[PDB]
Amino acid sequence: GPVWRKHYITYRINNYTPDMNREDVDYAIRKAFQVWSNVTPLKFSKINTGMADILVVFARGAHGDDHAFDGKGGILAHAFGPGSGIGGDAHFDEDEFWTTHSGGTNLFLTAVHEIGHSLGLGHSSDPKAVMFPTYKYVDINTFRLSADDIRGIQSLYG
Ligand SMILES: O=NC(=O)CNS(=O)(=O)c1ccccc1
Ligand SMILES: [Ca+2]
Ligand SMILES: [Ca+2]
Ligand SMILES: [Ca+2]
Ligand SMILES: [Zn+2]
Ligand SMILES: [Zn+2]
Repeated sequence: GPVWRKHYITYRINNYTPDMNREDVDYAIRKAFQVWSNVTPLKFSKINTGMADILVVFARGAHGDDHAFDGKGGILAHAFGPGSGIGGDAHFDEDEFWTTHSGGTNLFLTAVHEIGHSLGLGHSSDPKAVMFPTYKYVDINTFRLSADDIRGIQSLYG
C-alpha cells in the first residue's frame, strides 16, 4: 500500500476547533506526530502557509470528500493514506467535543490513530492497538503504542 517515500513530512492545521484552547490543539497534534516519529525515520514540521503533506481539518457533516460526518458520536475522525492532494489528510468531526483529557473525545489519542492512517496503516483486530477501530480513552500521560502498532509501522518505514 502507499507510503511516504521521503523522510521530511509537513503538516498544516487548516482550522481550529472552538472546543479547545488553540495552544492545546497545537500541542495535542504535535504529540501525536511525535508518537510516530519516535519509531520511524520520519520528521514532522508544522507549516503555517502553503501546501502541506498532511492537512488537519475540523469539519462537520458534508465537507467535500465522500466521508460525510454523522453528528455527535459514531464516526469521530477519518484520514487518507499517503498520496498527492487529499492523500495524508486527517479530518476531525466538529460535532464531537474535543478535549485534552478524559472528557468528550480526546484529540491526542484520536490524532495518533488518524496519523497512523495518514502514514499508511490500516486497522488492527487487536483491542490493545491504537489502530483498533474502536475509540477508548486511555491515560494520555502514559500512552504507548502496542507491539502490533510498532510492528505495523515498522513494516512500512525504518
Ligand atoms: O480512522 N477513523 C475510523 O477508524 C472511524 N472510526 S472512529 O472515528 O470511531 C475512530 C477514530 C479514531 C480511533 C478509533 C476509532
Ligand atoms: Ca460523529
Ligand atoms: Ca495531503
Ligand atoms: Ca466541537
Ligand atoms: Zn473528511
Ligand atoms: Zn481508523
